[PDB]
Amino acid sequence: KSPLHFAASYGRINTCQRLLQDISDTRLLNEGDL
Amino acid sequence: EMEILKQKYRLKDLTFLLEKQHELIKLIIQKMEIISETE
Amino acid sequence: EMEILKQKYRLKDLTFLLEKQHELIKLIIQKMEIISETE
Repeated sequence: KSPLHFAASYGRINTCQRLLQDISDTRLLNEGDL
Repeated sequence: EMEILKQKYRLKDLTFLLEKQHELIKLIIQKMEIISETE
Repeated sequence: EMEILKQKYRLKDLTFLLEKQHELIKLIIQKMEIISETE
C-alpha cells in the first residue's frame, strides 16, 4: 500500500511492476491515502 | 531600465536552469536504491 | 539604483551557486547505484 503509494508518486516504475504483477488483486490498486 | 532588462534575462535563464535541475532530481528518486527505507 | 545594483550582485552569485549546484547533481546521476531500475 504505502510501498505502492510511494513508488507511484515518484515514478519508480519497476517497483510498481513488481508490486502489480500479482494479478486479481485490485483493492490496493484503487486504495486511497489519508 | 537597461539594468532591469539585464536582470530579467539573468532570471529567465535561472528559472530555465532550475526546471532542468528539477527533472534531474526527479530522475534520482525515480532510479534509486531503496532497501532499508521500504516502510 | 543602488538597490538594483545590490540586487544584481545578489543574483549574480545566486546563478553562480546554481550552476555549481547543477554539476553536483549531474555527478550524482553519474555515480549512482541503479539495479532495480535498469529497465
